[PDB]
Amino acid sequence: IDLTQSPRTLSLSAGERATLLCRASQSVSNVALAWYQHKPGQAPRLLLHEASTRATGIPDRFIGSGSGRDFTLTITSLEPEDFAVYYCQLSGRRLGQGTKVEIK
Amino acid sequence: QVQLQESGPGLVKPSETLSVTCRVSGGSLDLYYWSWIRQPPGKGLQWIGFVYFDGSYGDYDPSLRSRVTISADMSKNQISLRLKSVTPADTAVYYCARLGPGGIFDRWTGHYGDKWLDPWGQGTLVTVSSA
Ligand SMILES: *[C@@H]1O[C@H](CO)[C@@H](O[C@@H]2O[C@H](CO)[C@@H](O[C@@H]3O[C@H](CO[C@H]4O[C@H](CO[C@H]5O[C@H](CO)[C@@H](O)[C@H](O)[C@@H]5O[C@H]5O[C@H](CO)[C@@H](O)[C@H](O)[C@@H]5O)[C@@H](O)[C@H](O[C@H]5O[C@H](CO)[C@@H](O)[C@H](O)[C@@H]5O)[C@@H]4O)[C@@H](O)[C@H](O[C@H]4O[C@H](CO)[C@@H](O)[C@H](O[C@H]5O[C@H](CO)[C@@H](O)[C@H](O)[C@@H]5O)[C@@H]4O)[C@@H]3O)[C@H](O)[C@H]2NC(C)=O)[C@H](O)[C@H]1NC(C)=O
Ligand SMILES: *[C@@H]1O[C@H](CO)[C@@H](O[C@@H]2O[C@H](CO)[C@@H](O[C@@H]3O[C@H](CO[C@H]4O[C@H](CO[C@H]5O[C@H](CO)[C@@H](O)[C@H](O)[C@@H]5O)[C@@H](O)[C@H](O[C@H]5O[C@H](CO)[C@@H](O)[C@H](O)[C@@H]5O)[C@@H]4O)[C@@H](O)[C@H](O[C@H]4O[C@H](CO)[C@@H](O)[C@H](O)[C@@H]4O)[C@@H]3O)[C@H](O)[C@H]2NC(C)=O)[C@H](O)[C@H]1NC(C)=O
Ligand SMILES: *[C@@H]1O[C@H](CO)[C@@H](O[C@@H]2O[C@H](CO)[C@@H](O)[C@H](O)[C@H]2NC(C)=O)[C@H](O)[C@H]1NC(C)=O
Repeated sequence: IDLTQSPRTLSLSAGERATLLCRASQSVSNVALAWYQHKPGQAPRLLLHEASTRATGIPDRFIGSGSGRDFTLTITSLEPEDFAVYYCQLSGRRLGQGTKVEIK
Repeated sequence: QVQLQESGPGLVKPSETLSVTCRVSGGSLDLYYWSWIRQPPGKGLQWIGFVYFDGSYGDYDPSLRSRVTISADMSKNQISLRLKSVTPADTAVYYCARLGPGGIFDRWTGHYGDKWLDPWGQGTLVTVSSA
C-alpha cells in the first residue's frame, strides 16, 4: 500500500484556516488513520485517531475528516504555537511523508 | 500517567551490533504492543516494527527485516532492540512507543487491535562513525 501527503509546505498567519491532504493508494477504512504533531527537539503526540475521534487534551481547532482514500486535517483558527510538522500514517505505520506548517 | 524513556549508546563503529533499551515506569507491559520508529536527520519518520508483550507476534519493515530483533521482558519492564550490520546510513534518532488499544489475545484468534500510538518518549541519537 502507498500513502502520499500534499502540499509539502505551508506558511500562513494567525486567525486563518489550513487544509491538508492525505491520500492512500487504495481504499482504506476510516479507522486506521491517525494524525501527529512533531515539533523539533520535542516528543511527538497524537492529535486524532480514527479520522474523527479527537484525542484527549488537544484543542478543538484541529478537526479532521475524509473517507475512502481522501483524508483531510483542518485547523480552524491558526495560532502561533502550531509550528510543527504534521504526519498522517496508517495502523502499521509503514508509510509517511511529512508536511511542515510555518508562521508568516 | 505512563512514563517511558529510551536509552542506549552514543557512538557505534561499523560492523557492530546496535542495541537500545526502552524502559517503562508507569505501569505494566500488559495488553499492549510495543514499537520502534526511526528518523534520519534529513528525512522524516520511518517505521521499524512492533512486537506483542507475550512475544507471540511481531510485524516488521520489509526493508529492515533480516537484520532486526525486538524483544520484551514482562517482569523487568523493558524492551530491547537489536540491529545488525551497522552502516553510517543508520545514524538517526530512535523512538519508542506503545501501540493501540487492543488486547487481542492469541495465535488462533489473530492479533487485531492496532489503532493509535501513545506516549513516544524523548528519543535517542545514534551516530555511526569510526572516530
Ligand atoms: C484463555 O485465553 C487466554 C488467551 O490466550 C489464555 O491466556 C494465556 O495463558 C497462558 C497460559 O498461562 C499464558 O502463558 C504464557 O504464554 C506465553 C506465550 O507463549 C507463546 O509464544 C511463544 C513465543 O512464540 C514465538 O516464538 C516462537 C519461537 O521463537 C515462534 O515459533 C512463534 O511463531 C512465535 O513467533 C512469533 O513472534 C516472533 C517475534 O515476535 C515473530 O517474529 C514471528 O513472526 C511470530 O509472530 C511460544 O514459544 C509458545 O509456544 C510453545 O512454547 C513452549 C515450547 O516449549 C511451551 O511452553 C508453550 O506452552 C508452547 O507450547 C506460545 O506459542 C509464554 O511465552 C509464557 O511463557 C512463560 O512461562 C514459561 C514457563 O514458565 C517460560 O518458559 C517463559 O519464561 C522464559 O522467557 C522469559 C521472558 O519472556 C524469561 O524471563 C524466562 O527466564 C524464560 O526464559 C515465560 O515466563 C507463558 O507460558 C499467557 O500469558 C496467556 N496469553 C497471553 C497473550 O496473555 C488463557 O490461558 C486461556 N485459558 C484459561 C483457562 O483462562
Ligand atoms: C476476548 O474477548 C474479546 C472481545 O470479543 C475478543 O476480541 C475480539 O477478537 C475478534 C477476533 O476473532 C475480533 O474480531 C475481528 O475483527 C476484525 C475487525 O477488523 C475490521 O474492522 C475494523 C473496524 O471495525 C468494524 O466495526 C463494525 C463491527 O464489525 C463494522 O460495522 C465495521 O464495518 C468495521 O468492520 C477495521 O479497522 C479493520 O481494518 C483492519 O484491516 C486494516 C488493513 O490495513 C488494518 O490496518 C486495521 O488495523 C484492521 O486490522 C477491519 O475492517 C475483523 O477483521 C476480523 O474478521 C475476521 O473474519 C473476516 C471474515 O468475517 C476476515 O475477512 C478477516 O480477515 C478476519 O479473519 C474479526 O472479525 C474482535 O474485533 C475483537 N473485539 C474487540 C473489541 O477488539 C478476543 O478475541 C477474546 N480473546 C480470546 C482469547 O477469546
Ligand atoms: C493484569 O495483571 C497484571 C499482573 O499480573 C497487572 O500488571 C501490574 O499492574 C500494576 C498496576 O499498574 C503494576 O503496579 C504492576 O507492576 C504490574 N505487574 C507487572 C508484573 O508488571 C496488569 O495491570 C493487570 N491488567 C489490568 C489491570 O488491566
